[PDB]
Amino acid sequence: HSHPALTPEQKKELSDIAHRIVAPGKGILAADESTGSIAKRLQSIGTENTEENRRFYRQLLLTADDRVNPCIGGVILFHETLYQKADDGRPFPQVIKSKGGVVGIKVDKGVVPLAGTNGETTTQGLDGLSERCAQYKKDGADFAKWRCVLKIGEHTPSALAIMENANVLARYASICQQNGIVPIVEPEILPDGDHDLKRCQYVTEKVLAAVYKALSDHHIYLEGTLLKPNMVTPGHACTQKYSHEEIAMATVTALRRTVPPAVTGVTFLSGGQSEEEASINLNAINKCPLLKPWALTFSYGRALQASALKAWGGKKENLKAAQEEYVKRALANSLACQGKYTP
Amino acid sequence: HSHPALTPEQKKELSDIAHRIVAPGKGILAADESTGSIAKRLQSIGTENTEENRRFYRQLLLTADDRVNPCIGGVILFHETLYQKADDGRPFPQVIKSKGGVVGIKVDKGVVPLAGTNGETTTQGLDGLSERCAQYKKDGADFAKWRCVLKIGEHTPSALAIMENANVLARYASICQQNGIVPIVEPEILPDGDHDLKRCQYVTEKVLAAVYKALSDHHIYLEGTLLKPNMVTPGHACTQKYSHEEIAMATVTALRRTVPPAVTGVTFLSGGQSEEEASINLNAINKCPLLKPWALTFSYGRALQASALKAWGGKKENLKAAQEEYVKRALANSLACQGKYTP
Amino acid sequence: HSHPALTPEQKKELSDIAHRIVAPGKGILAADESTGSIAKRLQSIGTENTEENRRFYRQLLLTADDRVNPCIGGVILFHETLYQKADDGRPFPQVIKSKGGVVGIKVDKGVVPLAGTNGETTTQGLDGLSERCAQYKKDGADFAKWRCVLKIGEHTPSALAIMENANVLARYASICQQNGIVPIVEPEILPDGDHDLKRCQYVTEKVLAAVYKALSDHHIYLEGTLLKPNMVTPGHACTQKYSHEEIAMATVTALRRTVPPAVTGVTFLSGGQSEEEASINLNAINKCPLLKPWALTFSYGRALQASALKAWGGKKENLKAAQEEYVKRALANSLACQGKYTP
Amino acid sequence: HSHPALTPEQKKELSDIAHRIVAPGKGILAADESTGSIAKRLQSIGTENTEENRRFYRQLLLTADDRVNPCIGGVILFHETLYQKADDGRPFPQVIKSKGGVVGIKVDKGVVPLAGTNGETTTQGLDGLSERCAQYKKDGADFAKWRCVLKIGEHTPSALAIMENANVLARYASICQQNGIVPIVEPEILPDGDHDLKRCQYVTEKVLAAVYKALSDHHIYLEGTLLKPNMVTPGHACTQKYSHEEIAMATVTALRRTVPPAVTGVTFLSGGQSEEEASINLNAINKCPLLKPWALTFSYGRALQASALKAWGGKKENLKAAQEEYVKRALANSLACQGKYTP
Repeated sequence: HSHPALTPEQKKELSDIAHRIVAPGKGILAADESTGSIAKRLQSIGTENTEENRRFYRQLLLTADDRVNPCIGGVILFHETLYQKADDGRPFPQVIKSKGGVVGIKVDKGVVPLAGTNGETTTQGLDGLSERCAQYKKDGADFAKWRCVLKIGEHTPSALAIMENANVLARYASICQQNGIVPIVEPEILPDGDHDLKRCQYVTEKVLAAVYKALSDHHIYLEGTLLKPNMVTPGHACTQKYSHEEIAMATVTALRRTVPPAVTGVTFLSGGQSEEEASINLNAINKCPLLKPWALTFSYGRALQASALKAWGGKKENLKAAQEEYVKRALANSLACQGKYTP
Repeated sequence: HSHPALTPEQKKELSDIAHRIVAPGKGILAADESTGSIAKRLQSIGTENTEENRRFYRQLLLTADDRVNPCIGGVILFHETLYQKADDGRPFPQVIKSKGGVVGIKVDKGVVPLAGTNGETTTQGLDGLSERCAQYKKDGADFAKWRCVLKIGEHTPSALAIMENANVLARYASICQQNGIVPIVEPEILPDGDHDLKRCQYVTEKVLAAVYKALSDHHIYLEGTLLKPNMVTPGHACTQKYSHEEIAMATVTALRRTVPPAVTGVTFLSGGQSEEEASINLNAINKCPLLKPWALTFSYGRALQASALKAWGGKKENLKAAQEEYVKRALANSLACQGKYTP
Repeated sequence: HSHPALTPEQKKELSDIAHRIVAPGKGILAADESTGSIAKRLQSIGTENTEENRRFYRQLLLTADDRVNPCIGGVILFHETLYQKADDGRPFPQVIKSKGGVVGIKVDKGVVPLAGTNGETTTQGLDGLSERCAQYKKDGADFAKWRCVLKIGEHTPSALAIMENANVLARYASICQQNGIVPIVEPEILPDGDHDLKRCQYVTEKVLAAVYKALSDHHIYLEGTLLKPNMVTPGHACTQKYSHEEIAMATVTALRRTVPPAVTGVTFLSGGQSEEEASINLNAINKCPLLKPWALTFSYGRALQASALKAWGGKKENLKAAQEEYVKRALANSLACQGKYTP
Repeated sequence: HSHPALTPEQKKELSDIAHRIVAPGKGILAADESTGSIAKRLQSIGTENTEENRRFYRQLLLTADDRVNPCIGGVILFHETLYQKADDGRPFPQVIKSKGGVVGIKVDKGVVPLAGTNGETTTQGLDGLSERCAQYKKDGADFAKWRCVLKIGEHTPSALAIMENANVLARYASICQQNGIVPIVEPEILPDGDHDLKRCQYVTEKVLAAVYKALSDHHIYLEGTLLKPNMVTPGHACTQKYSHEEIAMATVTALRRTVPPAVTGVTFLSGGQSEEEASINLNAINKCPLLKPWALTFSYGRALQASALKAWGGKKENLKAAQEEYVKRALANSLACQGKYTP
């Protein structure tokens, strides 16, 4: 019958955390990058990838002034970032809490290939995820991120890939909710190929419907979850051009057809679009005439940090400059989150 | 890939019809009853079941005065009622349109047992449903009704029953949308047994999640559909008592966890509760603090017609009395639909 | 829990019927053809399609001499053929039983389009199928036929098409088994297009796995069922040529990977191949080195009747000639069924 | 479309390994007990659980004389056992190969609870399973074991538990097949509770059908897989008694209704029955009149080692006695595998 996956107290705590993450005007700073993922980001500047370099970069992102506080509602950290400290000895999770944000952790262990598929992948990281999530909860991490990657090809995403990603996302969400951590469901769809806005919307609708069916099957408390979907955008190789209004219409329509309103909020990912483009698209999404029952916030890695890194240059002389770039980009993204971004 | 099940014109027409059915302050009069279904209602008075008696009763329901126009946004008719005429010779569908309502038709052919299940049933009626729906469209019917019946037992509803009912509802919706008729999805759950509010909410969430996953799988245009679910209520044999606020909380919570906002509106069925109880529950649902992205209207068979039938008594002398009874009940249900019903 | 869909007596009767249909050396004569389906067959000669012409053709097929008896274990009849009589006043079902065969009936009501799919179709015929199957059981029909049509395209068959066809086949099987009639599951895959043997095998494996999962979900007694799949063959437009040994290998491999051994037998359909080609393919399948746990028989409409119809010419003078043609073709197909066909 | 999960060489190697494991007269010795799992076994004697004690016990199991060679076709080792050596310095995998057996490894990382279920669990171990399976392949392990635990309760196994266990088994099988390792699919159903033989058969059929549907969905090469299901037996608390012939009938019937013949063989697990009971049940299963298309062998942990461990007593003086006990038990189980076990 009905065996409560979560007690009312656990549901209340998860709802409180999720609503704090996507509180009005607040979004998510996705600062979770592995050693190799941030290696490409640091190599574009010319600065070598070291433990101290990573720590200083994340301190620069996290030690922003008071103007970032009402704009960043949560920060996703990598495993090693959760246990680093700021210059004053203050731990990074405590630095995030002191700014009013919610500490997050990337709990997925990357993608692995799916046999019999056209290069399609499923995400791993469920092994010992209960113990890991409990430890992260004791270490200040109140929500988790699990990046499930799907792409659009002539025969992709397949039924197997969508089902696998939805099932693994639901299992991750169940484990996180059992451990008191809000799971951010990310059925990210790669904007790779010549597929247009219509096919991206169709694929996003199918993927999100399967994801939420899997979440229902796993007894996931949707009020204690957040969604991190790809913006419904044409592929990078698509010749046809779409305005930000059309992209917003497609994204909001795809969300309204699949996502139940119980979801606390939808925190979009940039997904390979520029900082200004991501902010404008988020603003258009929040300005969409269609009624949007969720908090449509941002969870941006590149769209909040590309200019910050470029201004930083890897040297301490531009600490304040990179901080200012990141801060004003967070201001713009918060304005887009409230629908009041006018570039 | 993405093969459009409906052209943008068909989607626009379905959305227009669905929004007209559940326009603010308007609900649905479920006047659909087979010969045997209305036989029990007519036998409760002592009036014999004839073609003329059925015609006069449905004329009484349909030819109400002007105050019932802004309260009834749609009327579900039986097959024979769609082809009957009022006393002035004006056909019943045209009677409905002349009052601003939307003509509906019961297209399901009843429930049939599912083998290997504990008395569970699936609904038939898909044979020639395309031709039937096209004919109904030419005859004025703009939306269709398909009653899928589920119950709650110690091992019920099973995976087979939920899956089969969701699949048949999705097929019915696909056929209706292809024929230009708005499908009202009714995954009705019987309030039979001693199950409490919590288990009814759990079963409703599971059934609705499966139903909307099936609708997604069948490429159903959810903006051109309406939902007719059971109010989340304890079973008739349940000893524990629940307030109307608790029932509204459970119902709205179950809807928000499974129903996507793209659904034009949710038209509740009475499901064996009294007229006053149904109206109070609808009012409490529309007064629920949780944000409700859909038009929460009524689709009441007995909750709109029981008092009218008793007042009528089967004789022509109480025509005006039964008209006034039905009209005031529809006014109350419309007030509940807007959340302004104060008995 | 486990609610028996069938009593042990029902299971015993279904197993007895199914084993009688596919008894060693015996196959199925698929004489089931609607008025329009047989219209093209009769128009290839120039003979007008009348009730008497259809009756005489089916009598010619059914009134064969004693040499057809050990080769035809079952005959599928159309609805009107089940209620026609031979020249001597003997009803056609009784004519079939007098020859040791098992009377079958086409219970599906044709295919209907699936919305949102690339020309994919699902089969209807479930409305009142319980009453129809009971009546057929009283009229001598001991097994039923349900043709589900799938094709192979660049994006076809889709998940929706495979799932819906499997579900409708499982519902048909449940109804037939409840009514004491052995359901012949036919997830026929069209050999249309340029797809090769490998892709036909892949699609057949996927379709059959989904079909048998649906049969399990519907509590279908597989020992009281038969399978009527397409031979795994390259498409009609495929340029690459495959030997009969390769086709047999692919077909037997696809059956062994999906079909559980509980299935009484697999009765292949010709599916657009010539009579000699179908017989040679069946012989090669029964000569396949891989162990085959089921009775691999034939269920041929065109491959058993093409030459008989051509020799008949629509006139009574060639009655004996067409009878001999059909009889020798049945002998060849029985030899292929036992693996002893040497043309 | 059809993307080959495995090349024909990979399929040939997997089929060769699987057929070597379940070659006629040969079964599987399951020595895949973790430190805590074998702790209870060693505490039944009073011998402390040490690295040396575990090594000597597994050497005693593995270094048996020549007469045990044609009875054990494969040995499943724990992770630490795969890297231990015999007394003569010969590694345990090489000891297994020298006896004609196939080295196996337990790759699952135990069961974890499923939220919202009645104490139901899912199995973890997919993280880095590709690299682990590749390393095991380089270390001599040619097949892998993944124990998925299911139980029978008043509402258990649920749809979520069956679906998730089948999906994780399919993912494990895909990874193992990609790494050249034959996956032994074990959807073990606990014989706990008062459920009878009929309900165990029903649950086993449902679980196996879901498992093989998941294997089909994940493009698993079933010829390169083996099945390790529970013998269909009544629960431990069941009052009704069933004969060995009845248990064999139920088990073979459940296997024939769900397991496709492409599976190389079915290696039963003891599942809490005595050694003699397991051998008699295996003999009755292989003596079942129903045609069995697979090699019905044994994969016994307790049924092959319980009396051998008891005779060992934890001291070196009973090395020969315990080896003789294990050898004669393996001879009995091989005789049961060929159906020639007469106690």
